Amino acid sequence: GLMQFTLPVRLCKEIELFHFDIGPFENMWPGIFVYMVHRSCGTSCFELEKLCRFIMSVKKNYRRVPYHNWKHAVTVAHCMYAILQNNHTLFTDLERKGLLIACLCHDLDHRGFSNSYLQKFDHPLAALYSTSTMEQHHFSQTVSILQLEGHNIFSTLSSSEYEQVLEIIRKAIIATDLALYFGNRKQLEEMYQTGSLNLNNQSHRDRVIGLMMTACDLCSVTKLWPVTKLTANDIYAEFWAEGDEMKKLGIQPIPMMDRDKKDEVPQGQLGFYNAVAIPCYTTLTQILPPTEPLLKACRDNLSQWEKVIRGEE
Ligand SMILES: CNC(=O)c1cc2[nH]c(-c3ccccc3)nc2cc1NC(=O)c1nc(C)ccc1C
Ligand SMILES: [Mg+2]
Ligand SMILES: [Zn+2]
Repeated sequence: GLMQFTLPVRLCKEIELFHFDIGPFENMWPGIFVYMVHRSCGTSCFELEKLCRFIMSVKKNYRRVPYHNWKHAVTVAHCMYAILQNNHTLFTDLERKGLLIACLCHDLDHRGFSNSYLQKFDHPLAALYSTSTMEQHHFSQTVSILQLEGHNIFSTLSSSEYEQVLEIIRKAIIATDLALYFGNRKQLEEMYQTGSLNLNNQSHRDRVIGLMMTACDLCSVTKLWPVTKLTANDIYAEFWAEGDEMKKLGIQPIPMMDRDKKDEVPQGQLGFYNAVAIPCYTTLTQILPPTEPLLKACRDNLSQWEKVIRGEE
């Protein structure tokens, strides 16, 4: 009850900023996450005996892959933390509880391969869930860990509060399927421009929570340049690995994943910032003005990639 977590001063200050990096010390990430729940939700939201055992179970069910790892789960969780703290009064008690757990769980038991690669491999998980394949799996694995003796961090919720929080988490994890992002942003775009966006419309909060999740999951591109650049290596190490496995199934992989076309990479970063990253945080900024620092950071980094091409690094 009376046991706060307390970070070193530099972390105590930087963590509140959007562009904070959670650092190379694995053992401090659970403290960081727990810190963010207490400040975001209340000291009282979850039993600490139980939260700690849910954290360490989730930590274990992320694999040792180059990008889609435990450091991603906490990084994404942190960016939602920043969004929630800068939009204090826009979100229910339940949404703040469910959304931080969603982000920590959003990529559970990821193997470093796209939904596309699962379908062309004929992995079983592709037979079991035709669309948003990894994403239905991640939610699945989330409800597993919630149901281990001693891991139900929600058991003090009422029947119907519990039913709402599991429904928030599911939509949130499904919304991380980038394939559904493009359609979701467009609807939110029209709704904000035609003035029809209504945050008490539940189907509308859903859409907005969808965009938030996309923005947190892409937040790699919203860090200072040297974090963005070094993360790109991790992202591309999975992509080229999947390309290698595409080639083993006798398919030429798309250039994004072909290690032979590293040269074309800076240009592929341009298309990505232009087609996905910039729009995402633009639309987010319009709906949630306090999230403008993400948009600014993303633009600074688009500008760093333009330099990489122009020979200037
Ligand atoms: C949907 N589209 C994308 O995700 C994309 C497409 C690309 N095409 C090329 C490319 C390369 C060499 C030659 C031609 C083309 N690089 C690409 C990188 C991409 N994404 C990320 O970097 C990326 N993806 C996530 C989910 C989080 C962060 C990042 C930073
Ligand atoms: Mg994912
Ligand atoms: Zn992710």
